[PDB]
Amino acid sequence: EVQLVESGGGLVQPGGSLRLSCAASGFTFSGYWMHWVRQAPGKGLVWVSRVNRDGSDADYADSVKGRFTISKDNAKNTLFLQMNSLRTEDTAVYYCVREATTFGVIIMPEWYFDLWGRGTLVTVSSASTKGPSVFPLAPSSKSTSGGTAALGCLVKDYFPEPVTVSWNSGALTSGVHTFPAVLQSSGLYSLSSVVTVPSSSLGTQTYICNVNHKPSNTKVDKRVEPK
Amino acid sequence: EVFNATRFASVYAWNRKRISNCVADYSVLYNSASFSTFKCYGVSPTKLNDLCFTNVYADSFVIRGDEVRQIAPGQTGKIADYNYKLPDDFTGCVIAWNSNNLDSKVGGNYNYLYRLFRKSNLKPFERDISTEIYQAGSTPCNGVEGFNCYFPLQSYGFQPTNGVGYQPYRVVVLSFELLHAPATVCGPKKSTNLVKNKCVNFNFNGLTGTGVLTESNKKFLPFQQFGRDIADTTDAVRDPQTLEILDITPCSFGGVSVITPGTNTSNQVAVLYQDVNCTEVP
Amino acid sequence: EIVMTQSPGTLSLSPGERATLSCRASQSDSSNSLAWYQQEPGQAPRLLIHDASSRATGIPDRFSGSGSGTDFTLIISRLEPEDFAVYYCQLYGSFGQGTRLEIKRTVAAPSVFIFPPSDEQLKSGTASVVCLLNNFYPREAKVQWKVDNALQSGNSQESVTEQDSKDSTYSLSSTLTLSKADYEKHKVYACEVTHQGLSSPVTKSFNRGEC
Amino acid sequence: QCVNLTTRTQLPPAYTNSFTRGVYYPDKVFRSSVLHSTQDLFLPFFSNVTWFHAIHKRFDNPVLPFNDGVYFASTEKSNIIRGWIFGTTLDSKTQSLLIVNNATNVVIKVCEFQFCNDPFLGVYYHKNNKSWMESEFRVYSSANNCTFEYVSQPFLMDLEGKFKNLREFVFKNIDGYFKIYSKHTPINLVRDLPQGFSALEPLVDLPIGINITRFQTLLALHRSYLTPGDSSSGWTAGAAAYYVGYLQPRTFLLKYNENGTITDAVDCALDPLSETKCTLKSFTVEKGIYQTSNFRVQPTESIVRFPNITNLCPFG
Ligand SMILES: *[C@@H]1O[C@H](CO[C@@H]2O[C@@H](C)[C@@H](O)[C@@H](O)[C@@H]2O)[C@@H](O[C@@H]2O[C@H](CO)[C@@H](O[C@@H]3O[C@H](CO)[C@@H](O)[C@H](O)[C@@H]3O)[C@H](O)[C@H]2NC(C)=O)[C@H](O)[C@H]1NC(C)=O
Ligand SMILES: *[C@@H]1O[C@H](CO)[C@@H](O[C@@H]2O[C@H](CO)[C@@H](O)[C@H](O)[C@H]2NC(C)=O)[C@H](O)[C@H]1NC(C)=O
Ligand SMILES: *[C@@H]1O[C@H](CO)[C@@H](O)[C@H](O)[C@H]1NC(C)=O
Ligand SMILES: *[C@@H]1O[C@H](CO)[C@@H](O)[C@H](O)[C@H]1NC(C)=O
Ligand SMILES: *[C@@H]1O[C@H](CO)[C@@H](O)[C@H](O)[C@H]1NC(C)=O
Ligand SMILES: *[C@@H]1O[C@H](CO)[C@@H](O)[C@H](O)[C@H]1NC(C)=O
Ligand SMILES: *[C@@H]1O[C@H](CO)[C@@H](O)[C@H](O)[C@H]1NC(C)=O
Ligand SMILES: *[C@@H]1O[C@H](CO)[C@@H](O)[C@H](O)[C@H]1NC(C)=O
Ligand SMILES: *[C@@H]1O[C@H](CO)[C@@H](O)[C@H](O)[C@H]1NC(C)=O
Ligand SMILES: *[C@@H]1O[C@H](CO)[C@@H](O)[C@H](O)[C@H]1NC(C)=O
Repeated sequence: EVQLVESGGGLVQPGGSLRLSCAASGFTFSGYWMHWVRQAPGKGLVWVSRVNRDGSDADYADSVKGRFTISKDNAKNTLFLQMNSLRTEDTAVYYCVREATTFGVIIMPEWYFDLWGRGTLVTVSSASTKGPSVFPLAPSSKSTSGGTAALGCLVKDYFPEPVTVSWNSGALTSGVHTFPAVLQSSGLYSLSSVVTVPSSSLGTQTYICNVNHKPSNTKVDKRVEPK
Repeated sequence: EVFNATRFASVYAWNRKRISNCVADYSVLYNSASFSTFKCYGVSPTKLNDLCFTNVYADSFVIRGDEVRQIAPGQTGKIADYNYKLPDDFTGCVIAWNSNNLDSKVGGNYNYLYRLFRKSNLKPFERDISTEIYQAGSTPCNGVEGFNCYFPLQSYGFQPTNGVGYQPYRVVVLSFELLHAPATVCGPKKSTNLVKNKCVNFNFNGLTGTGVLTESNKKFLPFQQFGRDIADTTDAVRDPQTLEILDITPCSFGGVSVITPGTNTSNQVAVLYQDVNCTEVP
Repeated sequence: EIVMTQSPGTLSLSPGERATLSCRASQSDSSNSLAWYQQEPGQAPRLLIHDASSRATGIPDRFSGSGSGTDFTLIISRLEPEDFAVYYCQLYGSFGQGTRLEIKRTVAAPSVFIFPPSDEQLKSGTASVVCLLNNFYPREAKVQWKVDNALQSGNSQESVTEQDSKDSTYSLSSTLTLSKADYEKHKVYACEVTHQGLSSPVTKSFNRGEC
Repeated sequence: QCVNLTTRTQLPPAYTNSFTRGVYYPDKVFRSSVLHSTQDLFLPFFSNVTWFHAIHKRFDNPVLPFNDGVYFASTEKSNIIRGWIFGTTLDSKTQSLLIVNNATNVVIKVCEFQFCNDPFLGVYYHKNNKSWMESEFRVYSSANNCTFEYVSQPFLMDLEGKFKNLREFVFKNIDGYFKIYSKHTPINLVRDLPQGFSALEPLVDLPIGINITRFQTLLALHRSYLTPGDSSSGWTAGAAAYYVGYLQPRTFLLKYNENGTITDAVDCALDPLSETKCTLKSFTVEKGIYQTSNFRVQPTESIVRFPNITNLCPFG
C-alpha cells in the first residue's frame, strides 16, 4: 500500500546536528507537495515546514527558521529534513505528511494532509545513557487495605527512551497500569508500574518483575519481598 | 511546462517564452474554473480555438490583487509606466489567478521585486534591468548614498496573510501576432466516424465534396493524399486517420421523363428515371 | 500567526449523551477551509471532516458538524466508548491546543499509599518518597508534602496516568527526591491529599527509620 | 572551433549534361495512366550541371549562390557529404538554415549561426577498437536565437573511409516553405550520373521562411593514421562526387503508369519534337504538320524621344 517510513533520530546533545529521512512507496512522490510536522510528548501537533514538487521553495516556521533545511529529490524518492543547533524545546516525534494536489490545470495544493507516516522520536539533552535503578514496592502491614492490594515497582535514573515493563514473562495482566514516565531534574525519566493483585496470594507463586530495556540491552529482573 | 512551474520572474525582469510549432487548445483552459480573472483585447475568448497564429508570446509574473487592471491597453500606473507596458492595439489575452498560498513568505516576501522609479517611459515589450541608485534631490546619487538617494527598486513584501488587494496573484499574458506568415499554432481539428456506401458530405484535409465513399483497390504512393481523373476531377481520397484509399462516386442523379399519351386520350402516365437503379428511386 | 483556541478545554460526558466542540480563529478569512482530527494517545491522528462540512471515507455518519465565521462548531450526534481521544482542529497554518473527551462516572474516594526509600536506595545517595493515589475520579486534586511538620513545594514531581478502559479510573504517582544529608535531619513525613469529593482532606503520616 | 585549412590542388571545375534527370512529383495528387502537363521550377533536360570533386587532394566545397531552386546529386560510398547550410549572409546577423547528417543524428536547425568560413567535420578512427567516431565538430562557433528545431529519430551510420549509391535532392524554397525532394537509387557506374529516368518523391516540407541566396555543402574528414601534420594543413579522407544544377520556370509533360509513379517526362521548350509532343498531349506523334507556337522577333534596344526643353516647371 502507501506508507511513509521515517529514518534517523534519537539521542543528540544540544547544539548538534541531525538528519531525518522519509522514504515513500506506493504513490507518485514527485507530483505531491510535502510537509513536515512534529508532536511534543503529550502536546499538540506543531507544523514545521513545506516543500515544492521540485524541492526549492520552503516557508520554514518561525520556531524552525534558519536552522532547518528541507530537501526533496525526485529520483531517489525520499524526503530530507536537516536540523542544526538544536535546542531543548524541540524534543518531539516528527511526522512527514503529504499535501493534497488536485492534478488539474493548476496543481493547486489544498493545504491539507491526507496520510501520516510513522515518525521517530528526537530527544535533545545534556545527560548520557545510564542503567535504571530498581527496588520493589510491596505494601507491608497497616499499609495494605483489604484483601485486594496493589504491587509494583519504581524505576529511577533511566535517561534513555522509554522502557517497557512486564511481570511473570507477561503471562498475566490483571489490569496493568502503564504509568507513563515523567521527566525530573538532571534529565531523568521515571515510572512506577503497578499491577493490582491481592496481597493474600504471595507464597504459592513467585512474583518476578522484568524491565525490558532495549536501548542499551541491560535486561534486569527483580524479586519482590512481602516485607 | 512553463505555467505549472513553481518559479515566476519579477515583473521588471519578466520571463517571456515563445510558443510555436504546436496546436493550442484555449477552450479547455477557459472551461476550467480555477482562475479568477480573464479578459482579452482584440479577440473574444470563445474564438481562439478556431484561429491560427504565427507566434505566441507568454509573459509570466506575479503582482498584487489591487493592481491586476494595470495590464491592459491604454493604462497608466506604476506597473504600466515602470515595469511592463503593452501597446494600445495589443492583441491578446491577460489572465490572472490566485497564488497567495504559494508565493508568500513570513514577514514580507523579498524574493519578488518591482521597479519603483525610472528616468523614462517604458516602450511596449521593453525590458530593462539596472542598478544605479536613483537621484531625487540636490545630493549626489547614482553610485553614492547621500540625502534622499533611494534605490530605484522596491519589494512588494508578500506577507502570508494579506488583503485580497495585496495577496500575490500569478498573472500570465498571451501576446498574439497576426503578421502575414505561415501559421504554426492552431486550434485542434476534430474528426468524426467514417461512413461508407452512402451519399454524404466529406471534408478530407481541406478537400470538400459530396458523394459516396467506397473501399478502393488503387495503390497510392506513400506521400499522395488524393487522386484525380483525366479531366481533373477528384475521384479518390486517402483517409488521414486510417491511411485507407476511398473511391468517391457522385451521388446518383438524372433526368425525370413523363411518358404520357394525349391528355384527352387518358390521364395515366409513366415516369422514367434516367440512369437510376430502381432501388434508389424511393 | 493564526491562533485556534478550542473550547471547552476539557469536556466530560456520559457514554451516550451528545455534545458539541467549538473553535475560535483569530483571523476568520479561511472561507470554510477547516479540518478536524481525532487522535488516541497511542497512535497517529485520524482525519474526520474536510472543509468543515463534508466527511471523508470511513467516517461514521455520527460525525457531522458545520460552522461559519470565527465560530466553527463541530457536532457529534451520539456517543460510543471511543471518544477517549484528543480532538484537533486544523487551518492551513495553525493548529488547536486540543480538547479531551472523558466518560463520566460517580465520584470515587482516592486511596493513597506512601512508600519510603529502600536500603538499596539508602546507600545510593538520593532518597525518594513516593505517594500513590489509586482508584480516584474525577481528574482534579492537589497533593502536599509535610516535612518536619512543615509544608514545602518546588522540589517534588507529580505524574498522572491515562484513564483505564475496563473500569474508567486512573492513578497518580508523585515522587519527592532529596539528598541523604537533608533526609536524615527530619523524622516525620506526611502526605496530604485534598479532593472536592471527599468529606475531609486525607492525611497520612510516616515515621523515618521504619520500626 | 574555426579551422581554415586548404592543401588541395587548383583546377577549373568540370561540367556535364544533366540528361533526363531531376524530375520531382510536383504535387501529392495520384494519377493513373494520365499524361499531365505542369508548369513549375524544373531542371531543364540536358542542362549544364556543375561538377565538383573531393578526391584525395581536392576538397572543393565553394560558397555557391542559391538561385531559385537547386538540384543536387551525390555518388559515393564513404558518406563524406553530410548536409547543407542556407542563408544570405551566413553570419550571426541573419537567420540561416542548417541541416547535418552526422554520425548518428539528422538535425535541422534554423538559427543565426556564426559560421566559420570553412565548415566541415572530422572522424577519428582509433586502431585500439577499430571504430570510427566523429571527433571534430567545426561548422559554427555560436548558436543563438534559434527559431525552428527539428531532429529525426537518430540513425547510426558506418562512416567508412574509401560510389555505389546515388542520392538525388531538390531544394525549392518558395512561399516561406523549404521543400526537400529526395530519391535514393543504386548506381553501378562510379564516374558519372546514369542516363536512366528517375522520379524524386517529396521528403519534408519545412516552413523555414528566409531569403535563401547562397547555399554551401558540408563535408567530413577521415584522418585515421596517414596524417603526420598538425590540424591546420594535414588531413585525409575518401573520394566523393557531387553535381549542382539550377532550376528554371519550365513546362513539363509527365507520364503516370497505372501504379501512379512517374515513368517518363518531356521538356516542352527543348526541341520542336518535344514541343509538338507537349502540344498533342502525347508521347508519340503521327506523321504530319502541327502548329505549336508563334515566332516573334524580340526588340533589341529602347529609344526615348522627348522635346529638347530643359527649363524646370514653376512648381516652386
Ligand atoms: C521651397 O523653397 C526651397 C528653397 O528655395 C530657396 O529659398 C527660398 C527662400 C527662395 O529664395 C528660393 O528662390 C531659393 O531657391 C526650394 O528648394 C530648393 O530646390 C532647388 C532645386 O532642387 C535646390 O537647388 C539645387 O540645390 C543643390 C545645391 O544645394 C544642387 O542640386 C543644385 O546646384 C541646385 O542649386 C535648392 O538648393 C533648394 N533650396 C535650398 C535652400 O536647399 C524648393 O524647391 C521650394 N519648393 C518647391 C516645391 O519648389
Ligand atoms: C532576400 O535577401 C537577399 C540576400 O541579400 C537579397 O538579395 C540581394 O539584394 C540586394 C539589394 O540591395 C542586391 O544588391 C543583391 O544583389 C541581392 N543579391 C542577389 C544574390 O541577388 C534580396 O533582395 C532579399 N529580398 C527581399 C525581398 O528582402
Ligand atoms: C493518429 O494518427 C494515426 C495515423 O493516421 C492513426 O492511425 C491514429 O488512429 C490517430 N489516432 C487517433 C485517430 O486517435
Ligand atoms: C381530344 O380528343 C377529342 C376527341 O377525340 C378531340 O376532338 C380533341 O380535339 C382532342 N383535344 C385536343 C386538345 O387535341
Ligand atoms: C442495381 O443494383 C443491383 C444490386 O447492386 C445490381 O446487381 C444491378 O446490376 C443494378 N442494376 C443496374 C441496371 O445497374
Ligand atoms: C557549360 O559551361 C561550360 C563552361 O566552361 C562550357 O564550356 C559549356 O559549353 C557549357 N555548356 C552549355 C552552355 O551547354
Ligand atoms: C545527436 O544528438 C546529440 C544530443 O542532442 C547531439 O549532441 C549530437 O550532435 C547528435 N549526434 C551526432 C553524431 O552529432
Ligand atoms: C536574438 O535575440 C536577442 C535578444 O533576445 C537579440 O538581441 C538578437 O539580435 C537575436 N540574435 C541574433 C544572433 O541576432
Ligand atoms: C504495378 O504494380 C503491380 C503490383 O500492384 C506490379 O505487379 C506491376 O508490375 C506494376 N506495373 C508496372 C507497369 O510497373
Ligand atoms: C532643339 O530644338 C530645335 C527646335 O526644334 C532644333 O532646331 C534643334 O536641333 C534642337 N537641338 C538639339 C540639340 O536637339
